[PDB]
Amino acid sequence: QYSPNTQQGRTSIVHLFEWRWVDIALECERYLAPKGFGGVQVSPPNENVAIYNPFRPWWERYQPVSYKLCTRSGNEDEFRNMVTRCNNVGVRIYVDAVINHMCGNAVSAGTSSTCGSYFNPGSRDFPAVPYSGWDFNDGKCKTGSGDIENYNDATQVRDCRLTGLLDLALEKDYVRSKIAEYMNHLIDIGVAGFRLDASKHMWPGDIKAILDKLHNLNSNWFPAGSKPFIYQEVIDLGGEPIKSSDYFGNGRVTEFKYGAKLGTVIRKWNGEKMSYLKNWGEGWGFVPSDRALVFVDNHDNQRGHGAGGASILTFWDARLYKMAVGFMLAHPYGFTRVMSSYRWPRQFQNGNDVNDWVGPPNNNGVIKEVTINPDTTCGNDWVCEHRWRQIRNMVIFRNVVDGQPFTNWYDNGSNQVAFGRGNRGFIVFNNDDWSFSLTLQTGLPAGTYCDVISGDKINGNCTGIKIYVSDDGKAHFSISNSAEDPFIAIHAESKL
Amino acid sequence: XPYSCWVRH
Ligand SMILES: [Ca+2]
Ligand SMILES: [Cl-]
Repeated sequence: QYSPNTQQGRTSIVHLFEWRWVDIALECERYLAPKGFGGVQVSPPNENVAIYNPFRPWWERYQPVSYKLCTRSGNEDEFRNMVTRCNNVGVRIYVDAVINHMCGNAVSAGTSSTCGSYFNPGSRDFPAVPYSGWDFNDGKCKTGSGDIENYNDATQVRDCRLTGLLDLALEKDYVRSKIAEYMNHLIDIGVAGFRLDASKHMWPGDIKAILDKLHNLNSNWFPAGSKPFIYQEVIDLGGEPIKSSDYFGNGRVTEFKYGAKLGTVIRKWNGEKMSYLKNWGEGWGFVPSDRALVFVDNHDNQRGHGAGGASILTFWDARLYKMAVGFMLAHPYGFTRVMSSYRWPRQFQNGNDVNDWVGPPNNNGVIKEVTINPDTTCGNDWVCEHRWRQIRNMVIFRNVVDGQPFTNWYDNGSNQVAFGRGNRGFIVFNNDDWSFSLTLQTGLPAGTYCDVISGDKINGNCTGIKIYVSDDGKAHFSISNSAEDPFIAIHAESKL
Repeated sequence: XPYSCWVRH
């Protein structure tokens, strides 16, 4: 459950947040495969409540109504089509599995659902699965309200309703079997793994009992005996009774300390400095590298209300954001996920964004297609961070240096730092308020290297900055603090 | 809480 099951030499996944299946299928073929991306995390593919006030928020997709593969992203045919086309060019699909709960207990009964299925939350009837009142934790939860009230009590965090969402009785074999039937449907279609949403609110042993029921991966695309990649969403910043290590038996875990700390560092908040990153990783109290799924932001905390609050860097802070993603992709810690977002009309009142609910770009609720602009970014207000040259080229850097040790660290005791990955890559950051002009040991073989942040290697030409590594492995780097992107990265495949 | 504090909406 710890292995991503990506193709040889692909080392990252991209969250195509709220994309339609047909657009993800195209993206696999036209971009993700040639540029070396490992896989795609997709939005939950099962039927969910259609919420009309507010109008179609992104988080309606975390309120299941059934396990039919029928959403605003597309139907089962389009989902199957996407998974087949991506697998056929060596790009995996990871599914956001919403299995802690069904929808909110106060949702009005009827057929306001993305496939028209009937459901009745008050009477706990989800006949499209089917679930009944016997399948929920109403009798198990011990709080007066029936909701989660105290996070110092690890039991109610698991058995009570998360903000009123109907909590499934995951100890029951029938419920485990309905969930496993859903995930096995997806596995046989060809998905490579799962993000387990809201894992903190599930018992580790109930998760294990569901995973015990899963098939091996589809043997047309994966070696025999391959197991689904499992990464569990657990927000563990310390100070709570539930620890993310309690979930290591089931798979990896999201390391939410990673982006919160990196954001504060690169923003230079709370006395932090980039030079402090010399011991980045478990030296900062993170989970072991082989159990971590890391990221700068995710779809949730990029809206500023989440784990890290305002320190999380997002596409809205593009200049610092590119630096943070670059550091993450160059550093060996963890398995890396890159965010790909859409724009919304952000409107902060008291440090919190009243429009943080707004869903994907839409015409009257129908999601807009991803259009590709001439400069290979995206239109229709899809941000497509994963197509930004500075980010895509660092996805490739991480492929090229895969396996090589963190080495040749430099820092100025402030915010100018550099390091190499074996003899395959070197990266240099200037986050101080003065220029960085210095000769550094790069570890790389002698020659001329294209800086892949400012440009690209095309044929035997560079379109941006060129770095000259001498026979001793040393190279001069000049980075103004005014530079558009104040970092430089070179690697074995950017050498002329 | 969860989902960018969805319940406040
Ligand atoms: Ca639960
Ligand atoms: Cl996540």
